[PDB]
Amino acid sequence: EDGVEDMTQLEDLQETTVLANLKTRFERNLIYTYIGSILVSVNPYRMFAIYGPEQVQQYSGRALGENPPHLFAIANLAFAKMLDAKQNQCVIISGESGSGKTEATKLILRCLAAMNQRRDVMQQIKILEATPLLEAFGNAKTVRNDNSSRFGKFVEIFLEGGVICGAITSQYLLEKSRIVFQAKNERNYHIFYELLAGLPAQLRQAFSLQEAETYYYLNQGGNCEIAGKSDADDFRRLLAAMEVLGFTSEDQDSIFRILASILHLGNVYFEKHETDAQEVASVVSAREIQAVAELLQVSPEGLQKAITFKVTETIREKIFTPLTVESAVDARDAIAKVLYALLFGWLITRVNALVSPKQDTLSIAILDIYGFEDLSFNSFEQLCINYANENLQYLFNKIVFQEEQEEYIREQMDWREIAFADNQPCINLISLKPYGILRILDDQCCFPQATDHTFLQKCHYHHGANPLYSKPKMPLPEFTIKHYAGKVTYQVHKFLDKNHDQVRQDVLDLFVHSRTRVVAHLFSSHAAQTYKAHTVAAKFQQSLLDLVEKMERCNPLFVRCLKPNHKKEPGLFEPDVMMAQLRYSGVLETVRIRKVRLPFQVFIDRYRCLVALKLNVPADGDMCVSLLSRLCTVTPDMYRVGISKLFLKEHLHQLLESMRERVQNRA
Amino acid sequence: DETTALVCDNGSGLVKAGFAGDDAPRAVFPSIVGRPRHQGVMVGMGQKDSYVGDEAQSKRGILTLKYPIEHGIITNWDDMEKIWHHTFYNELRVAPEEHPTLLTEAPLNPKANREKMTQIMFETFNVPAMYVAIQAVLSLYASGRTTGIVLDSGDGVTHNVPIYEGYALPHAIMRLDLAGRDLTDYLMKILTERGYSFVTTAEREIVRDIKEKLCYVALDFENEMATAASSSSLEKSYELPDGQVITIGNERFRCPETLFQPSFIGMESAGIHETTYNSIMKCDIDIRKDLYANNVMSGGTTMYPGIADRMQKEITALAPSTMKIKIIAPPERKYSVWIGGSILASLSTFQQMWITKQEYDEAGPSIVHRKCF
Amino acid sequence: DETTALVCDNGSGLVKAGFAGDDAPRAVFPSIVGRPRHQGVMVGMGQKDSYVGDEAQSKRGILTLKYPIEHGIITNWDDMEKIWHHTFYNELRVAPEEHPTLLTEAPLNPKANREKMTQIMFETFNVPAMYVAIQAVLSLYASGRTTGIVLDSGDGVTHNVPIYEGYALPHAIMRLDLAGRDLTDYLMKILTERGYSFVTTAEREIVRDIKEKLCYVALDFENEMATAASSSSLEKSYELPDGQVITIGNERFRCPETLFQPSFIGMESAGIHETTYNSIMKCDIDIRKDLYANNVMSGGTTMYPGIADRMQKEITALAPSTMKIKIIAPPERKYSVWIGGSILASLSTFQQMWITKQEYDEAGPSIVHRKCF
Amino acid sequence: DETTALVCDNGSGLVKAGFAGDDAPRAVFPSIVGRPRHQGVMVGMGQKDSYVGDEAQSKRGILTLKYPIEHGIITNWDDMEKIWHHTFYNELRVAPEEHPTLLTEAPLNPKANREKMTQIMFETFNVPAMYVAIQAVLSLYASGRTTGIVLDSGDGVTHNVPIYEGYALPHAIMRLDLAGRDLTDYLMKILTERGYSFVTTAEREIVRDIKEKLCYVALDFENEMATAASSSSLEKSYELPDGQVITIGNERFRCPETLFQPSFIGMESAGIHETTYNSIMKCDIDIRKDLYANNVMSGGTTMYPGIADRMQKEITALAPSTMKIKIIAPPERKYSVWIGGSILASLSTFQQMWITKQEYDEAGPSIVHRKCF
Ligand SMILES: Nc1ncnc2c1ncn2[C@@H]1O[C@H](COP(=O)(O)OP(=O)(O)O)[C@@H](O)[C@H]1O
Ligand SMILES: Nc1ncnc2c1ncn2[C@@H]1O[C@H](COP(=O)(O)OP(=O)(O)O)[C@@H](O)[C@H]1O
Ligand SMILES: Nc1ncnc2c1ncn2[C@@H]1O[C@H](COP(=O)(O)OP(=O)(O)O)[C@@H](O)[C@H]1O
Ligand SMILES: Nc1ncnc2c1ncn2[C@@H]1O[C@H](COP(=O)(O)OP(=O)(O)O)[C@@H](O)[C@H]1O
Ligand SMILES: [Mg+2]
Ligand SMILES: [Mg+2]
Ligand SMILES: [Mg+2]
Ligand SMILES: [Mg+2]
Repeated sequence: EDGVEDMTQLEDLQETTVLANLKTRFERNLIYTYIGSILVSVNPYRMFAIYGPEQVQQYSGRALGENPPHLFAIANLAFAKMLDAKQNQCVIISGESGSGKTEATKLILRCLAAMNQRRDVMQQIKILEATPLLEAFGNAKTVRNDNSSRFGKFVEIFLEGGVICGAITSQYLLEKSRIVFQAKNERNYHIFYELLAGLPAQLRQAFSLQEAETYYYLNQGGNCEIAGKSDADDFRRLLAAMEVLGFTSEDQDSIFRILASILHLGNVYFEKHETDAQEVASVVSAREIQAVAELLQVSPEGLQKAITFKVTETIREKIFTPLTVESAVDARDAIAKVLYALLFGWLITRVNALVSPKQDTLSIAILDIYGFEDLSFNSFEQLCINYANENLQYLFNKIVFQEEQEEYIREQMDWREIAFADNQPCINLISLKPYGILRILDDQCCFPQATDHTFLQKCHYHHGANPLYSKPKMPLPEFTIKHYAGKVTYQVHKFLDKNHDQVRQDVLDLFVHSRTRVVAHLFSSHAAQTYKAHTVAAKFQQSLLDLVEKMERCNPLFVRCLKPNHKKEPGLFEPDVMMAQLRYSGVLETVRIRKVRLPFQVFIDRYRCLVALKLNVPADGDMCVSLLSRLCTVTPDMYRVGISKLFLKEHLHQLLESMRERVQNRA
Repeated sequence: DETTALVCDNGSGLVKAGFAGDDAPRAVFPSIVGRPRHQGVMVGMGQKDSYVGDEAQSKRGILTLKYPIEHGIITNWDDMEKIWHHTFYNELRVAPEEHPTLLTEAPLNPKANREKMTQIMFETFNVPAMYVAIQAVLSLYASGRTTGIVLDSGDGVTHNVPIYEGYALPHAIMRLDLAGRDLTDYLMKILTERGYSFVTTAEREIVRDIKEKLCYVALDFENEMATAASSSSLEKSYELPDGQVITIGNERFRCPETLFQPSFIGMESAGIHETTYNSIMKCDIDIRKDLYANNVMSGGTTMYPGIADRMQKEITALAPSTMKIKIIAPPERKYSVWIGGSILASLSTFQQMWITKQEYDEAGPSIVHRKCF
Repeated sequence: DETTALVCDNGSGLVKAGFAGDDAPRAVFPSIVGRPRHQGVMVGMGQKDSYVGDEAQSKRGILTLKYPIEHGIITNWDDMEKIWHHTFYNELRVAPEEHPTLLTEAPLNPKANREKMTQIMFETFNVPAMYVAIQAVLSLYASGRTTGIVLDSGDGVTHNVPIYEGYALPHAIMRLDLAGRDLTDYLMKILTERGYSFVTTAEREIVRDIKEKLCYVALDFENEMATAASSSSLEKSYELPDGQVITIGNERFRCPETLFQPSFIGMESAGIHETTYNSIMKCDIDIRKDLYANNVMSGGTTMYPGIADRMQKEITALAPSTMKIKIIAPPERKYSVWIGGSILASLSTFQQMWITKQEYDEAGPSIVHRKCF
Repeated sequence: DETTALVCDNGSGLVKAGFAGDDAPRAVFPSIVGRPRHQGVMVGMGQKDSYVGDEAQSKRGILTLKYPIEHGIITNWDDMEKIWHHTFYNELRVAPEEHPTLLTEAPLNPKANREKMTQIMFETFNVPAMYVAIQAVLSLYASGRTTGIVLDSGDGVTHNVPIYEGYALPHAIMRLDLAGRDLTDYLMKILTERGYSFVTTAEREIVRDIKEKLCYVALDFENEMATAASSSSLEKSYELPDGQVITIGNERFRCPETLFQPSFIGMESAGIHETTYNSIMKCDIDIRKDLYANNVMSGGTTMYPGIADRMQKEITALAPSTMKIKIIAPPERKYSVWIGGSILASLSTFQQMWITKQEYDEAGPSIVHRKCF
């Protein structure tokens, strides 16, 4: 009931006032708030079957000024804008893990499918079935959530003359460092544990997978049973959906073979064994690599020479080089990461090809993206996540400033001259070409005799004078970057081991000549589709640039999601949690965009006791401010007299408050 | 605008080039300019009057082989310009006006060499930026180290450069003019003891191939001479390009020993082990410990089987008996300098140390003496 | 609000710091500021342009060692500020704005030294309170006594301070500029007699290590010189950081004898025994008895084996034959001053003798001359 | 029985000898021992297996030049014995067993050097008496003075000795190992910038001749570098012994500047002006006045045209602005030490300060440490 749909019209905009408004609306069983172009949603933990097909006709765009703020208004807004400006656009779903982003995606897909009276006839267009599968491949347990999206899910819904066509799904910002490394009290991607829990016996005797609790890629977390809510029934339903997608049993068997090969590669160790003139490397147990070779249809000596020797090959000769232990570990980790990424790309490509729509058609975008993260201790993954969220916050700030400018021009022409300060310096501090932090890290990757301390010292030197950078006082292995959401302190512990994604051409050549068809096809396709680099940060930056280009091809308009207390309590929340989520989402920056402005008729009406203020003013353009300005010697802080009088400044507001408080001391 | 910078290790006898960021040179061919000498009789086949390295390798029998680079210094400038033009256009098929280029050089080379190199690579090919780096620092870059003495021994020069934690000691740099080409000439002069005569340039390169495929360095010289002239166990046979079989005895290992005994050619200098020890003893004591512990190799002419063991034995005999000598002999002694140059040119912090065209145009060619080393 | 006050004995050659109430200094490292001198060739390793004491100890071979404190007085203020900042942040990891600090000083040092020390430690580090205490009174505090003459002989100064029951005699304080650093320089100059040449700063510190590990003081000089140049029993060998073995003969004990015979360096002053006797004979007779009976030592340069016996013999030869001379040589001659400072700073009755920030701000830096000593 | 005592100034690179009482050395020749290295083919001309200084100068092309004296200390004793025998018999034609001999030495040389010198000159040549005198006191004798600092800079050592009215100050004697031979080596290393290569010993001596005939010291370094690399006015040409003409530019004056800037060779020491000023500031104030007023020079390597003016400018910049600096540069900087030795050996009051054969036989060689200096 308590609407306050547009908080721009209030006397002043503060985070406390916004929090109070959201609390009041949540107590009114209202979730969505229509802040002009932007929308805000809160996870209610409450099953709301809002209406049904009637809501499209009830919450259409014809009465946006009177219609309640709802998520489904954007469904009609998209069509209304594309039928007028003749330009497709994109919609992003952003928010921290567990904020109902998947629920919002399902709701918007249902609304778009239900608006054309055709989905009942062509429900065979098999669109959303694989969402749990991509979830099991792309989600993992975090210290704050048991279901966290760790990849930039992208679903493209295609349209042609009002007819809903097929869809194309893609991944953008998957973190490859999770497969080999994982922090404490967290674990790897859910599907490894699902496979190990739902493993049938025939795979137990055939594939040596009796060490499900002692794999190095999995035991790193220290406790894999915290996710005990998941079980082998998830594996059974995953297999049911997998068969539904038209995959033969051979494809599933090959996928399990690759996953078992990755898990076995996780359990490979090296020894600092003596050699001709140095001590380089030696494989401890050959039975494990032999078993890897048996189930991968590839020579075992190939793997030995690809993870132990470095190949420098020219036209007239090919020279083998012994490798150090750290280099061998990096090569093994790169092999595992590239195998996992190729599996994900293959599955996404097949899913897209099954329901591939027509080409050269219209398209609406849905983007599932990360949330701003600030843990007790932060690592490389958090830095990449923060960089991506910084780019998206830059886009959001651009949108907000565009809305402010168009409103100002709609009022009077001459306020387009108002400026705006963006977060470009932070983006340059992170990844500017000459001396960016990620560029310094990339240089340190290949630099001889490098360690974490040297990288930290170089970062401290090159960014001492940067206002956003913050050198710690004590000699601590940390640094602090001033994001838009506040100060974040990272730890430089183990960055150099999270970037050595070097895959020499000999490994790809070995995997092309594999006897199995799927692996050979995947590596051949990877070599055919392939300028690039050889670090996790560089690939992340390339994918982020591709995503930014795709977004700027269309018009960005999206929605933010917030979360109440994480103890799954419906209808109860902490205001501090609201403040934290509001800071992390980035909607607080709108207050900074406001930099204030109030109507002058409101000042005439409710200030009737200001020096016996005359209320008989029927004109908003009448001279009332300069009259008080020169008679009361009010400093002329105002730049120019407006018509609507939207020239109010905070210093003038403070002066008015001071005058109000001093005049009231009559008796 | 991503543009990979070319790395062109134009050594004294072989040109090794490629893009930065690779793991091996894209193109390897001898730095030879060939010109026909006989008279052409067939009308039409008298137009190709200059063959660059590999083509001149294929047609040795009807033309003369001239090396533009003699003992490090660039003698014939037109031939070197032809080689650069070939390796830019006909070999990599990459326009040089869109890519920065990196070049290597001996430590104690003349200055007019650098000035003319910069002038040619800025005026002719119009390269946006270029840089000249000493070969030893690139060898250390490629070895993944920061301390130790680099013994870079190409076929035109053999020089030592002591480096400790990135700070070079320029007063301990020693350079010898004894290199692989002089070994080839000694092999030509020492093969006449068995009756084989090699006089022309093609026969000189046949002798070079013999040296590459048969020569080795022994641990002890007197013992191996006695063994050679006490049996036929060390004799090996080689087949000339006309099916004529030659046999080599004690000449197999007496060719590369002149590196340790340069009195065979008559030079007054000392062997490479002695120069390395003297270069160490020109450094500070705290420097001397790590220089002892971290000897490294590079260059083609250090690929003889048994070089590392003998030079280790000689350094250990020279150095005090309580120190540990460990000589690094990676299997990429050839084109280790190129691997180091590729690593160096791929660094994003290196972008500010180029020589931009505006800098050269405003301050002249002398800045190559200021921004290098 | 319990806040332990820091005790920072910034001596002339070594910085010994820690918290009050401990029994040994938490951090001990030389007070050296090192700066590289050669040219950097590796791109990236050219940023650390100043190494504080221990880091500069580790990298002697590529940088120059400069001592900010020369003969007690602070010469280079920026280097000393760097050393203080290092020992506060990178060594103890304790913010200096939350802990009071105690500093030591030679007795007869200039006054601008104290004024600038207070100004730096109040304006830069914003210490809540600081105090400057003479080293001899702290040595007496650490020795658990209240009478006797302190012979504090660091590596920058050697001074005597007679105290009787807590009442100092400021007209009997004698100070000599002959200390350990001059002994090290004499050892450098006297080692050339055998052919060993030490010129650089790193070689000077190698000589310092030799002095610490081999030198001793003999009871009789002529007898020991005859013994040394009559046999090889006193010869000892030392190993330089490159495995080179050196042999030392009569130079072993002729280095620390200049303390008793300062004419070797050419100084006109007298030995430490003579200065102690003259300082006693500047005091009252009733004072003189207890000053005779309670000689005490401190400072590093009094750790030579045999110093106590010889100085006892010399004082007994100087003093009247009926008095008892007893020289206290505790095994903590090094950092006895720090132990005394820690005892003094932990007293609850000392809380009122600090120099609070309000006092310095209202009366200026001159109060350091009023509240000290 | 009138017997003139021989004066044999056996310096580090040249031997200057003669009789006492003359005004110039009778014999001057380099101290080089040459040995052939090639193989003799003519039967009969294979007997002269060692050429002393001047003969080895005449036949540089077929033999190796070795200096027995390296940086002051006598390295090879047999070669030095050969040089002494030559300069006694084949050069002066005077039996050494009938004439006393006087020898010179660096100040801070080792002691075994003196002991072996006395042993050789008493046992081999059977000289009736000999004496070893420091070179600086002889330079002061020859200059006709009794006060001032002697800057004796040969080709093996450069040392300062402050003397005031005949009383030496042995604690202010400073010695540097930077001398003329290191200047020659720097010239060899700096001539490669123009392409001239000098590696052998004969080429090293050709470079030495170039240094003697062309090098000079400028007043200002930056101005002269700009002038050199702004015109061709400073370029001079030299003719090698085969008619090949070489041209020298800014290398003309950048060779002898390392005396004032010894960082070019990498030494951590300071220039000769700085060492002279520091040696003065190690002396007493009343001494300091006359040391300022009476600087004197000697040694060959101080004959560069313009050395006096620059060192005067540098001392004046270092010394207080009110004092008068007057540097004595007599035109006999070469063999001034010999003139002083001849004056000293001709005094009749010197007859009692020899080292007689009976004294050496009864007390052993150690008396050379007692009767000298
Ligand atoms: N607006 C909403 N209305 C009703 N239920 C919701 C809403 N948003 C989230 N939920 C419920 O909250 C639960 C938590 O899901 P969540 O962990 O947020 O999934 P994801 O993290 O993939 O978005 C979901 O099962 C969903 O049914
Ligand atoms: N395997 C080998 N064994 C012996 N000598 C070799 C070998 N390979 C190359 N060389 C010698 O190295 C010389 C040059 O090799 P390299 O150092 O690669 O080129 P550059 O000297 O131009 O850097 C050739 O003259 C050749 O004689
Ligand atoms: N065991 C030892 N034997 C001889 N001399 C020593 C010994 N330990 C230290 N020294 C000398 O004492 C000098 C300084 O020691 P110390 O008094 O502890 O520092 P400070 O002089 O700064 O108070 C050093 O220069 C060193 O030469
Ligand atoms: N006219 C000159 N100009 C420059 N240098 C000279 C000149 N004459 C001699 N020298 C240098 O002085 C060095 C030795 O000269 P001198 O002092 O006479 O002999 P010694 O050093 O043995 O006493 C030689 O190495 C030579 O380079
Ligand atoms: Mg999700
Ligand atoms: Mg090479
Ligand atoms: Mg002390
Ligand atoms: Mg001389």
